[PDB]
Order: sequence, then structure tokens, then C-alpha cells
Amino acid sequence: RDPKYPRISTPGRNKLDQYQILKYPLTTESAMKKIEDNNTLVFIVDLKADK
RNA sequence: CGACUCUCGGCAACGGAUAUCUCGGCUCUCGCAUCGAUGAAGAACGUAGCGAAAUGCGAUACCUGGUGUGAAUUGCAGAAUCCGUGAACCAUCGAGUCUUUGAACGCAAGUUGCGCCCGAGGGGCCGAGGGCACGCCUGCCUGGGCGUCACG
Ligand SMILES: [K+]
Ligand SMILES: [K+]
Ligand SMILES: [K+]
Ligand SMILES: [Mg+2]
Ligand SMILES: [Mg+2]
Repeated sequence: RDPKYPRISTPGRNKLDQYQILKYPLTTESAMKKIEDNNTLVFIVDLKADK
């Protein structure tokens, strides 16, 4: 396919950027235990974000 | 005299009739002609400092932009703004955005399951982003058959 015009002309922007992936951290008592016991941060993340 | 039953009146209950209403209904008349593969109608999930629904909107998410008007919104709180490119849960619309779906279109489907191609940008690797259904029309490219021939 070598089209005579592009069907989409908008570049296409990454709407699932880092600010959508990392919404906010968890601050519950269980989540705070993970910080000093297992060097772990708990985050609320987007549903579309994989590991 | 007392209890019980029945009965008459006064006050208090129970219940929601009556009366007066009404941003609703019903009937009639008029004007207009505008949905969708440029993805509709419908369905799902999200979205507010405090929201569940209804209403609105779509990761730009009770809204962005333009224009108009011209000082509010308010249930609470905080911010912004005022002789101004300037408040508004204001009006209107030409600029935008518009998740998962659905005629629904890579293949499926009680699955966010199973594939292939291109590709900014940082040989290979990692990519943001995007393509790949069916029928049909015009043109085009690559082909098949001694089907009809011509010359070698
Ligand atoms: K009585
Ligand atoms: K009445
Ligand atoms: K399967
Ligand atoms: Mg509303
Ligand atoms: Mg489908």
C-alpha cells in the first residue's frame, strides 16, 4: 500500500504516558509496612498498564 | 355501689377522603426535513475537593476552545475574577478532544484470550503510533488455459 493521502493526519499522542500509568501511591497502614520491610512502593496504576 | 356489654356527647388517636392547587398528562392545529464504515442507534466502564442516582461529559472526562452577555456559583469549603481579553451549575456555536464496544471490520469470545505487517524515536533490541474483514465498481500490476488466431 502506497496511498495518495494519509487516512490519519494527526500524529497520534501517547495518552498512556507516565502520569496516567502512575496515578498516586497508596498510604494505608498495610502499604506503609512494605516500605521498610520489603523496599516496596505501592502505587495505584491504570488498568491498561502492564508490568 | 362497682365490673362487663351496648349506646349518646366532648377531647385525644388511627387513617388519608374532601377542598384549593399543578415546571405533568391528553387532544387539536402549524412549521421544518437533519442518522450511519468520516463508524450510527444501542450497550459497558469511567469521570467532581466533598456523589450514590438522575443530568452532563470521555484519560482535554459535570468539561477545553470561539463568540455573546456582563459579576456570579452556592449545600459546605477553598480558588479565580471586577472601569475587565472578564465571574457564571449563564447563553450560543463555527475550533478541539472523544475510553471498551456495537452494522463492527485480523481470528475469537462465560477469554480484556490467539495472530500477522509497517513503523517514528532511541545489525540487533526496545519502540510511541498505526494497519491487516466481506461484497462491489473504474483503472492498474502480476499471471493461467492450444479458448480464437498470426508469424516463425
Ligand atoms: K364516643
Ligand atoms: K384534591
Ligand atoms: K480460543
Ligand atoms: Mg449536571
Ligand atoms: Mg468485534
